[PDB]
Amino acid sequence: AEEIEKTRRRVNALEYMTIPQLEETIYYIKMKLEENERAEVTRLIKVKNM
Amino acid sequence: NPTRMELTRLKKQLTTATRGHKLLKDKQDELMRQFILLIRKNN
Amino acid sequence: RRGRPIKQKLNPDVPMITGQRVIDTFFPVTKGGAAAVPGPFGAGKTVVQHQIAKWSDVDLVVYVGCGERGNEMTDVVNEFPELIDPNTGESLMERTVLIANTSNMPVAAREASIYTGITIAEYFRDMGYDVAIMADSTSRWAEALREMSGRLEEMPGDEGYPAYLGSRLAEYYERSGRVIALGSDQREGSITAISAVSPSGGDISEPVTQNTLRVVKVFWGLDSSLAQKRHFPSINWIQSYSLYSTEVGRYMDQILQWSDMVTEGMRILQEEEQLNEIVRLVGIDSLSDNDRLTLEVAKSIREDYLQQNAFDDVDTFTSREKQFNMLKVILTFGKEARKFNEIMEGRERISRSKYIPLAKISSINEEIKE
Amino acid sequence: RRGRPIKQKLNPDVPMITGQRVIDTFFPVTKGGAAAVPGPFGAGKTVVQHQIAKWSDVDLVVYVGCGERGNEMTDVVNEFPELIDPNTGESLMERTVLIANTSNMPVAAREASIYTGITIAEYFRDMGYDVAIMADSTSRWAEALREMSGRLEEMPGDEGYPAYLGSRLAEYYERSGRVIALGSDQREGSITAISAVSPS
Amino acid sequence: GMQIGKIIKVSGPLVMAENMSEASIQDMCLVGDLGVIGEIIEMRQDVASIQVYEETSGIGPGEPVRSTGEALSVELGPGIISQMFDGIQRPLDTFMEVTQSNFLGRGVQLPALDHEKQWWFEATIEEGTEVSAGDIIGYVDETKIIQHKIMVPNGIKGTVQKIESGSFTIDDPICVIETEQGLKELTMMQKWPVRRGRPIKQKLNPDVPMITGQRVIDTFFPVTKGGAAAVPGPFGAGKTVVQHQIAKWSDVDLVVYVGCGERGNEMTDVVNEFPELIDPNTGESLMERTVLIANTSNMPVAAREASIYTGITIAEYFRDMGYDVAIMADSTSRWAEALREMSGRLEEMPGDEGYPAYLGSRLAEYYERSGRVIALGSDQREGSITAISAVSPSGGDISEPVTQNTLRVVKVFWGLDSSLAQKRHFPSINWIQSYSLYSTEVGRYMDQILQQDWSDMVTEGMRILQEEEQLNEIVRLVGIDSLSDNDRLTLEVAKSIREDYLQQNAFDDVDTFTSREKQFNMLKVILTFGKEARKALSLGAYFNEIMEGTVAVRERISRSKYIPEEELAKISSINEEIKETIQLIVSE
Amino acid sequence: EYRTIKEVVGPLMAVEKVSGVKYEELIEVRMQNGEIRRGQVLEVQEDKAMVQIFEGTSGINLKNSSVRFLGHPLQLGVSEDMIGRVFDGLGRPKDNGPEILPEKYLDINGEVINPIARDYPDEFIQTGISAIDHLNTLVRGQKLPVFSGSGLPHKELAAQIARQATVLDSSDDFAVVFAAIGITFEEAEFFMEDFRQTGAIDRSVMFMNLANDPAIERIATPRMALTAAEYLAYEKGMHVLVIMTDMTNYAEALREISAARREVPGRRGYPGYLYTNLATLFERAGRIRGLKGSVTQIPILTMPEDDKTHPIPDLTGYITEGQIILTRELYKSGIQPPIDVLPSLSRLKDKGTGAGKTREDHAATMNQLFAAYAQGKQAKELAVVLGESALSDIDKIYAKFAERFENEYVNQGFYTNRTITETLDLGWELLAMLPRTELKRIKDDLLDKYLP
Amino acid sequence: INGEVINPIARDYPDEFIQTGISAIDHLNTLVRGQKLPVFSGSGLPHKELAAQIARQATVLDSSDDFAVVFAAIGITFEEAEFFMEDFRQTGAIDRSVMFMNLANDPAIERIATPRMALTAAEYLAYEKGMHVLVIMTDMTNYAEALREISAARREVPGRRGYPGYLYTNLATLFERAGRIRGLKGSVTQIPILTMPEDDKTHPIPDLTGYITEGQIILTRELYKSGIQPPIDVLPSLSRLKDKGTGAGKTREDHAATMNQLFAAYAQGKQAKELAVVLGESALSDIDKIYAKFAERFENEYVNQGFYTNRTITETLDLGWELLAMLPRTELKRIKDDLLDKYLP
Repeated sequence: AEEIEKTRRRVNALEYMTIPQLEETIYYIKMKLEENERAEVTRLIKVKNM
Repeated sequence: NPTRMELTRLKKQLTTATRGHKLLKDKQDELMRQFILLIRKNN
Repeated sequence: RRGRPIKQKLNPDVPMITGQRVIDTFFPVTKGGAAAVPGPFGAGKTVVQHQIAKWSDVDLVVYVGCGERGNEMTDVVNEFPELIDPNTGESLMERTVLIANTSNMPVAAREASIYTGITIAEYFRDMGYDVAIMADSTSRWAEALREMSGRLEEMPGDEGYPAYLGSRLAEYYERSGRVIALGSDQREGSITAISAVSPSGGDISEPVTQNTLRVVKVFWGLDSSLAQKRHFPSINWIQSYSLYSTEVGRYMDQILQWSDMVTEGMRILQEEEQLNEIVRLVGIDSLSDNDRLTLEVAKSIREDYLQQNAFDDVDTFTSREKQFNMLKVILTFGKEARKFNEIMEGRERISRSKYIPLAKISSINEEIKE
Repeated sequence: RRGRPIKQKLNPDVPMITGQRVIDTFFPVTKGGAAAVPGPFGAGKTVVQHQIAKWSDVDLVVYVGCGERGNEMTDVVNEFPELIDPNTGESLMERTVLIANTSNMPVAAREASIYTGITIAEYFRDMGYDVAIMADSTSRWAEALREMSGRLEEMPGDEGYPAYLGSRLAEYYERSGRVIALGSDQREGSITAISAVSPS
Repeated sequence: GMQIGKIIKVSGPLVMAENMSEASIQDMCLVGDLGVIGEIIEMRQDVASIQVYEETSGIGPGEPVRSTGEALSVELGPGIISQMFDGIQRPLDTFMEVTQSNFLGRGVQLPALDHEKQWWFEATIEEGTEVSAGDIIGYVDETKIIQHKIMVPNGIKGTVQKIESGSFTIDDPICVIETEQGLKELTMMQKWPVRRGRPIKQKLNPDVPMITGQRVIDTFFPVTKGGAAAVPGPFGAGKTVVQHQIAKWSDVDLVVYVGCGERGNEMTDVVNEFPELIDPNTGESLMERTVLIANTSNMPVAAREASIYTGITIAEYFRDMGYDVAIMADSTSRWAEALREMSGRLEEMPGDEGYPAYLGSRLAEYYERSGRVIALGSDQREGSITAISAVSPSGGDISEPVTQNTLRVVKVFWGLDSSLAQKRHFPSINWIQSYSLYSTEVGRYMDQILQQDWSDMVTEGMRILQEEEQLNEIVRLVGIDSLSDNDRLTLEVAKSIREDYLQQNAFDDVDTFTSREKQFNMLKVILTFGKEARKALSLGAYFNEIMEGTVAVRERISRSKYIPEEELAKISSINEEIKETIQLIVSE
Repeated sequence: EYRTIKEVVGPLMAVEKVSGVKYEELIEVRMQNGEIRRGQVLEVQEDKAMVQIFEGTSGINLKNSSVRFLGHPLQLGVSEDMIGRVFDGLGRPKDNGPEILPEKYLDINGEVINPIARDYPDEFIQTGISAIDHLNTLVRGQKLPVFSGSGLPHKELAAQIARQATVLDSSDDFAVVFAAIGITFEEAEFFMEDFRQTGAIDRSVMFMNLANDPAIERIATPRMALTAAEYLAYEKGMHVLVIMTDMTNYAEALREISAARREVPGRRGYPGYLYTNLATLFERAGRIRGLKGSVTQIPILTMPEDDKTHPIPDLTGYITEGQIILTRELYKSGIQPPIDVLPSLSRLKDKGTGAGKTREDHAATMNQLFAAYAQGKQAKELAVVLGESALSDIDKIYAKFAERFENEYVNQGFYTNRTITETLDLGWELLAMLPRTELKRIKDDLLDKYLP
Repeated sequence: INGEVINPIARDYPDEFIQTGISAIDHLNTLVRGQKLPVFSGSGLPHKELAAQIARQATVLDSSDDFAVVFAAIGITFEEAEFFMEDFRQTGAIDRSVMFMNLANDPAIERIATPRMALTAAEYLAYEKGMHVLVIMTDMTNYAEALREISAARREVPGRRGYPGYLYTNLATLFERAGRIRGLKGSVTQIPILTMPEDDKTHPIPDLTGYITEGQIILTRELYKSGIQPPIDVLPSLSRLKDKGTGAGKTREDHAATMNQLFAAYAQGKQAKELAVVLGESALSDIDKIYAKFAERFENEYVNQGFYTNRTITETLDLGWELLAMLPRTELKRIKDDLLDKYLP
């Protein structure tokens, strides 16, 4: 019973904390990268015209 | 912080963590079955 | 801006003795080699370079303070004359040249300090001397290129750096190296380049670090995580590399009568890393005795060998032989223990090997086995 | 566009009574203080702002509908007349000035509505009154500046907002505060700013 | 005839030329003395800005620019069948013969069709007949299989004045029409701009199911005549075998194959294997009714972008005759890469992942050109173009722009799966991930034409497959020995569907094609066994008893796929043996 | 008429030597081959005008082409004869019907309702869908969108509302304006077939824009529809229900046109002005003081990646008065329509419910059903995480409640129309499962009268 | 030096097996005569040693005709150029070779010209002189960086991730200068080598190259840090023409089957190693303990052959069978009992 509970806690830590934290961070990075690359090409086109 | 190296690494940790979750859940289930047999003998 | 001409470029195959364990053992540099040290701020950027400057077995050291803090230049001129080579009796300042263009000095002069330094080093190289040139930091040089590029309204490359950035760095590092100098004597000389890089936040994907690593051969990645827990020098042993490892290994095997032990040491470190990828996202719960032993050997490599205090009178430098004996002891314990709670409760002598002035280290092997 | 002159600003150290338990207890705003109310869509931003308009112990409310729903402006004009103080018999409409430039009205006018509001607030502050200014929503004001910055072909800053977004907003809020007003009287007056933000 | 331009600027791939004021936007031009392929992108006064699609090394100011007077077009007429072109309709066979080289030299320009070959034109309309676009004035027996119908071109309307049978080249006037603008002459060839869809009278719903003969497709994921399907093409999942089966077995008249911009060595495979495909009806080569576009990655960006457009314009041409055409593109990921390159070259504002902001629209423009139509002309004939398109994303992930914009406008998705190929399941189409939006309509058609509840059986077949997924996870965890008799049975029926139905050997003489009638009978017996055995379970019989008692009849089900088309009764009579065998089991 | 085209670059054209040209003025280009292409003035400066051609500029020869400036912006010729007729994105007849004679022509941008003249949305529209009529009530003058996703049955729900929607106790003065934006041929045919088969066509105006139509036409489409709606509502006194799908295709077209003018991209690549632009469509909904008639809007959109924070659903949500959410979970359970009432909301619902609008028991039961359902689903999720042995009975009762609620109440079928009376009665049947002691959101007088 | 594009119908299909002497290539990711098969490496990975080894050991079985090697060095350091030249001289391979050496400190326009010089030489030897030519080029990334430099000099606005939009055309024009030609005796086989920026395969350079070339050989840091030489990771590696150069006549009949089997057992063994770390050695079955040991030996003895070890196809296939011999008959499913009874020790 003790081993069951210790196994359960590790499962729930992964399920409700570790994995979602990784999911949310991946989403964030992915978005931020995307934004900066659009801003970068926008500026390049401006510098192009200069 | 939001670099492409972090992205690829975190994507790897997610795959690993997902597999570890499945493995530990199976272990818990296997322990549960064996417990069922013992706990009935205990009763 | 013109490289001083030579007769012939040669292969740099003699390893430099820096006396810093992690470097000389796992990520070595040769006389004529080029090494980059990219690190976040507060990684011990400075102390690492000072250590190399003071302990390397070169004839002359050209130190270039490029766009950095003035107080660090002041420290060098105060400390260097006080560092006496006992086999010689004269100070390290008597074999040093200093070039200083601080962070608040005119921008354009950062580029000049870099080229001024390398040319002076080539001059001494041409005499048949082994020279080490310290560029700290190359990033401030690159930002001077970027500011000027911006002012010329050139099309910038990544992060605003000019499209010719890769090429500039290449032109600098191609001036380093082992050569046969011009002259009837055909004297042999060399320039070893040690360059600090300062990627923002420690993101090594930035163009300065990345273009640098395509032309240098040694990568000493400083790590903020190591620095925060006071692991110094904070060199990331998984990220770092040396393209001279193979050749230096051959040389060391011959001199000492080692390659296998360095390979085995790195393999343990790599294994600990892969194990820790799991322990972080699962826990140390279900570890076998074998895996627990691996983690203990790796712990020993990290704490007893990699960690090294530049401010300790003894620990500040470790000779080739002392290095050999220390790695031997560490690996021996691992090998014998491999042959868990039982063994661990029955290693302090190993932890303090770094403070031994040689028979007191070698004798540990017999205490381990018994 | 120019803040009305005063003698000097004073520390806003008197908590305002909104009668909203969560606010007065844990997150109180002082008279002359400023509160941002940022939230996602449909989180009851209009109910909150109405409650503060309706219950705060101020002499006058300036309510600015900046780039928002037509119906919410209509709702204010319909409801405010009906909210009667039982003691004095005055309606909330009889102590309110509201300024309205809905989401589909001229874009530039969103900026205009902001400054029209705060200037009327300063006016009644000068008389020695406590005034509340509700701006709903300042996000639409910023969008209007971003649209104009584009037309002007400016270098854009963070997220396309002009580089001077910071300072324009800072100027706005620094016009709020508790003051000693001009006049030999040295009378005291305040502007309390409640601003909705609508972050994407 | 139109004014020749003079180059004023060469800068990388960009050329500017003055004296271009009589040329038009999107005109194709020959740039320099060399005369390399270019296109007019901009015009300021008389100065045209030109994108050059071939190496601009060696070109300079002074040199001439000649416009071709039209945007990128195709020649359409006798001599187009069995030819292999690049994206811009350069005749690859002719290039070898004429230039006597293995290479496509910059500056070499050759006509797409053969303007010298004699054809027998057979007149089928007599003089004095009122005609307009689409009306058939005659035919040429062009290949061993396909009859090429000579139609009145678009923009011609009037009375036939002179026409007769005879031998002509595609340049000879075979007809005289008295139009409103006066007497005009017709030849056997017409031109058409690839970017503009060939016009129709009415677009119709594609509600006729295609017979591919491939069981997983026709039954569970059907495409209709005029429909479209997207197919991801991971390596080693046997995409080409599936494509070849579809090309030779499907009941269309003509196949148009488009290689968009493929790896050099992969293109060569297709160029080799496709002519070696044999037409099941005639025993001739498939090329006898195929037009093939072959682009390698080093073809000009113009040809790689035009690839699918060139192909569908040709398909539309054959469609206008009243034919059913399949247009098969592989890979549209590589076509889109040409668009992404063009976006960058034009210094545009980029859309997602650097693709042009118009990517969605261009894909929609392509797929909406496929379909079932009533062609123009007083016949009111129906034609169709069915589109089968390969996608091959960087990461194999669907969510990327190319596959995503495609799936917004196509109604069928065949998810080829490399894991299924590694488990020796062929064709490798994932029955869970795949879908067809035509299933419900096809189902009504089938129930009517077969006079059976075919749709009820298809859904029941899928339901067992869906439930199998759930049961497999339990087997992996708990164990096969821990399942109920009902569940053990369901797994067997799902295994039978997978093995005896889904799995299909393209290289077996009988298994390579399954007729619509045969498919019914096969799925009927597989489901009948499930029905009868489950009825046996609820009567008190045991799972193991049913299995051990029905060894002979289950093997008959397994061999159903090899039953000849002439002996469909040998499948249908399995039904009686099922009922009889299980009856004895329930007894004994 | 000018033969002075000076530049063509892509879809853009610059015309010189002109006079009296205005911003947004509609233009007509006569090509050298007699082909006619229309456009819009994007920008006007001294003697130059920058214009964009709807169809694009391919094949246009500059020197031999000419430009007519029409003197007015994009217009819709309106008539009451539009009911029962089908038009394209630009208001051109698409049904080959008889010739259509405009009473007047209207700027498709409309004019803004004076906030002082605006009347708050009021009174009930019966959609026939229980999940909407009871819990997320549609009010006349409301803008109430449907958030779906690809693969979800929003096309069936849209067509269902279009034929089922009605006003009670008011005969022959309700109409539907249906705008299809950037949809494929086949999906367009679905709507066409459905309207004609059910007879919904006789009370509808339809504007059909296809995925392969010009992107400028795709963005003109909802403006054509709304101009027609305002005419029928405010000038003819009708209650008009405007349904538009798919708003996601609209926004994509907007990004396409934006990027073509090389405007600086905003959040997620969409124009900086996406909010403002959407508002100029959705704010046309409402009522006017002293006028009979109303415009009610139901924009339909697919959330990319089912991400509710994506610009399209997010800024829409900031503009509309609520949202109806379709879910993958409920759709895979066969619930038709798969409406999740937990994240769904109608903000104006109080103005269309209660005595004499629906029925006196409307508000109370709604609150009770919603609150019991939330608790029911919570107990179901508790059985998943901790087992069935974790639940008290009543927890078990609430769990069973949520099952019936989804299977019998929310699930009603795509061809099934429920009167508000049928909806409310059915609500009481579900509430009867619970102990009366648990119906704590409803006062005693209502419980005694209605509880079966 | 620009070349002319090969008529797509005039190219012939790759037929002949090329023995590189490297098990992880010849067996699992076979190089075929006329293929374009690149190596994806990284900064501080030993692609230098592997390039030298491939050039050194590459041969076609029988033929009499030997391999002429064209070696282009693009933007590399002197130290590396000297290594290559010294290895070619010290082994006598230079007598078979033509070398074009471009250095890091050479102009960007020289770096751009280098691959084109090399390939022009190769097509002359191959298609005009009838020779069989192996072309090896490192580092392609340096070529790409040179493009950006010239592109910026003409003030062109970049495409994806800072590279020219016409990068595709540019790289495709290079890599498709290869293969057999119908009617001609000679051939060009291409092995481009590139380092992946930040070890990212989605980067424009490796991403576009993959779209052009018939597969890729992947070197990894994890394998190198473990001392595996060459550090080839077979799981993400692929050769798309492999089924065309293998089997009876070409290599041996048991080529295909052993490859599939080794691949599957390797993946299975890696899973087993991970299982032991997650759940303990308790959770491993007796079969599982073997797979774990299989994957260990596979990396250490099969993949890890050393940069100066030249394995014949026979030796390689034999070693595969000795490792597959660890497994019971029951596990070797992808191998028919016919050939399992002929070769299994």
